[PDB]
Amino acid sequence: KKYRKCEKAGCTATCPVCFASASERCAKNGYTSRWYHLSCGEHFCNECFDHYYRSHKDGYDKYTTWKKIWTSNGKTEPSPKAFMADQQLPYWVQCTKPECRKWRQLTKEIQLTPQIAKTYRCGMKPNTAKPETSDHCSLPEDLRVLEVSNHWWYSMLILPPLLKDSVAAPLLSAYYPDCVGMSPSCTSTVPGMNRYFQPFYQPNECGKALCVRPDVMELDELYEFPEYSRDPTMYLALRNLILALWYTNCKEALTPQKCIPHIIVRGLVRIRCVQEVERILYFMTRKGLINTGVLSVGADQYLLPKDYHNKSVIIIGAGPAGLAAARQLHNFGIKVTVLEAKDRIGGRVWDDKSFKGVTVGRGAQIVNGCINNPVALMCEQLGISMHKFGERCDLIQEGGRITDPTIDKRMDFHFNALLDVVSEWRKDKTQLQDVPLGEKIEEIYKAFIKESGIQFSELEGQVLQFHLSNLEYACGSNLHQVSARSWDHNEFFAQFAGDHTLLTPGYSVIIEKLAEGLDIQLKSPVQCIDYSGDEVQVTTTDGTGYSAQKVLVTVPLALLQKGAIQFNPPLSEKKMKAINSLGAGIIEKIALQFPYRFWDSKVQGADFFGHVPPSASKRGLFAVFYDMDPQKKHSVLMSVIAGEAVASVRTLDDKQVLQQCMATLRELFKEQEVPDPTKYFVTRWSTDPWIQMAYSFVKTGGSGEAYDIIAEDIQGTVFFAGEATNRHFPQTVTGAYLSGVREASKIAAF
Ligand SMILES: Cc1cc2nc3c(=O)[nH]c(=O)nc-3n(C[C@H](O)[C@H](O)[C@H](O)COP(=O)(O)OP(=O)(O)OC[C@H]3O[C@@H](n4cnc5c(N)ncnc54)[C@H](O)[C@@H]3O)c2cc1C
Ligand SMILES: [K+]
Ligand SMILES: [Zn+2]
Ligand SMILES: [Zn+2]
Ligand SMILES: [Zn+2]
Repeated sequence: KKYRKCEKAGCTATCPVCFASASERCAKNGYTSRWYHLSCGEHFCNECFDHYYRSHKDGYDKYTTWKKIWTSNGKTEPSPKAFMADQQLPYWVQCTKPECRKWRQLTKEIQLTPQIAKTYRCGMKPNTAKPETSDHCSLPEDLRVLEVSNHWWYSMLILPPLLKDSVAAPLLSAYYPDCVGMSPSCTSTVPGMNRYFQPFYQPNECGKALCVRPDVMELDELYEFPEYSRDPTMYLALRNLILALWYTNCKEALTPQKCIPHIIVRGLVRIRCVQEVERILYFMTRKGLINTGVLSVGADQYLLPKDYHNKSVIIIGAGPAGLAAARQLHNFGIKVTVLEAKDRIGGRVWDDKSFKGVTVGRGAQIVNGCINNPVALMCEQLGISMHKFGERCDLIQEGGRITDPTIDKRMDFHFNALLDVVSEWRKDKTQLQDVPLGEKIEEIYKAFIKESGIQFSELEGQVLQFHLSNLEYACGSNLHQVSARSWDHNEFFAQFAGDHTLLTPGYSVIIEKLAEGLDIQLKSPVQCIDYSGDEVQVTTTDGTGYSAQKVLVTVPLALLQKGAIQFNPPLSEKKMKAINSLGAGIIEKIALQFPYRFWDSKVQGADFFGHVPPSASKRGLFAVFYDMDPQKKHSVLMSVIAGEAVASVRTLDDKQVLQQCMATLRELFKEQEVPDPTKYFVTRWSTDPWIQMAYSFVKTGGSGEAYDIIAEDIQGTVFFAGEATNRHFPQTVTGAYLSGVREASKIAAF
């Protein structure tokens, strides 16, 4: 007949009141025949089914329009409840006066906007003006506000919230808005964003590194937010909003105050959204998914809430991983000091700046696959432009002849065919049955020649050696030390999509910015790490002590292998096994300046040219030459020494290497004259005491798991980062960077 209590058992509202006033005969406080429940604080009367029935007035027309729009654009059931929550419920804003921040209800006729939300204060009516007395900020908040903070409140919310006008929507066209936390009432009848930022997978998309499914929660997120196990849509909307905001301005720290005006949804529920967005924000900051890169955070205010646990970290080694970890922890507000052995930062990033017109890396200078790459993000932050490698790369023979591209492509096809047979071969072989990749390739080759009856020319044979020498460059070893089973172990995980680029200005630009304003001690080689006390005791070569609650080790694989730091307690037999299972690959580089760009008429502006080895024994000797000025004005070539070639250049001094390179170029350019170079460097990484390598690879008998094992923290106090520590992205500045962010994440939690 008529009731004064809600329809739902155990509902906490003693006196339901109708939030709509659609009906001529709306039961304001009194008895409807049925009180429909939206949430604990939100109810409407059976008369305000002015909307539902065909016979009833300025309801049915509005409702039916919404209903058609709802049905086609989204996949949620249309109902009067859904209508009320999408179309009718009042909005709630917080006061923007910083000292106040109180939640207030708006009168039904108001549509919330980011303009309103940025500027609202306790008092003001349908017009923006600050009131006069600032006394409205003293009034207590409507009692329903406090309830929304309890977890039982979300239990009693009959429909999940759907966000309006999410900055994330342009990026999410392929999805049903409601599947992704946004309102099917899409009125939006993205440019400017960096082409390299593609945060979201398009539906049913295969592995592309660092993409998030916008419609599914990852297990990491579930552990932290167990309440979204059944219905993740509220969580997903907020994370997606966060990602979209961060990538639309990655130059500034993303804060809750920045996020809130972009959260538009009617009802008391907006209060749970604004509370959750802050919790999600801190989670994603700690994980390094947001508020990261070369982001400098100012004096007083840091990226995570003040904790008072007095936690401190010593970080060993100031390369990319050390610096990534150091920067993150610092930004968090954790005390960090960095001990570095060398008289400079950067480790395997080292950029020569003395060549007029260019920066040439002694170490890293390329970015393989920019899409979602943090290196791309940091470039955007620093406003620097990378150069994308063109496809053209002619293979010049000794004598001057240019190898027809059809040979090139064919021998590459054959080389790959060989590698495919290896991946079939390995299918069932255990670790203990592994075989050098070099051995296996030859075997398969020798068989392939024997079965087919194919005869290759001398030149084809030589080009096949060129392609083999690239694999060796990639590994940093002659293939005879590389595992057939797990050489490309990491290619099972999603890899970095998009452009391969020359980081023209240098990785040093990113490195120096990461370091800026941190406590870095140079000329401080660590000799001993003692973690048996309440504090970690870190002792330097010349005897200086440093102490901290936690320590992070980022020293190169070559140096864990040699055990140059003494750990007490020792590292576990398991860990040593892992460490010794990986190889410390090596390449060297040479740079040459010339008085003019002698190669221009022959090379015609391509980023690089290749050098066909005259035999198997000369395989990695200046295999490739690089034009270090994509603007084609300055005169600097760069070349690499890989594989067996490294070993042969070991008895030669810098001048003798230079003479060998010159002789090599003059063969490649026989038909013409090549000038003497005027400035050069030859790189000696393998003998650089505190580095002794270029990048890790997996040796015969080894497993991609060794990276995971090296990364495992010890008693939650000794942590490991570094290139040889990142199973997904093994060799790169990128993987190094990400490993340092990974360990900071671990540390910041406890
Ligand atoms: C010639 C060359 C070319 C390369 N090409 C590329 C490329 O094009 N693109 C790419 O992404 N990567 C490239 N790499 C690999 C990349 O440089 C590294 O993988 C990356 O720098 C990872 O380094 P890291 O973070 O482990 O720290 P690192 O750079 O390896 O070094 C960490 C620091 O540890 C310090 N240290 C060691 N022992 C101690 C100790 N006991 N106490 C204190 N400090 C210590 C070292 O001095 C060093 O400063 C190249 C490397 C080389 C050498
Ligand atoms: K009516
Ligand atoms: Zn009513
Ligand atoms: Zn109720
Ligand atoms: Zn106020």
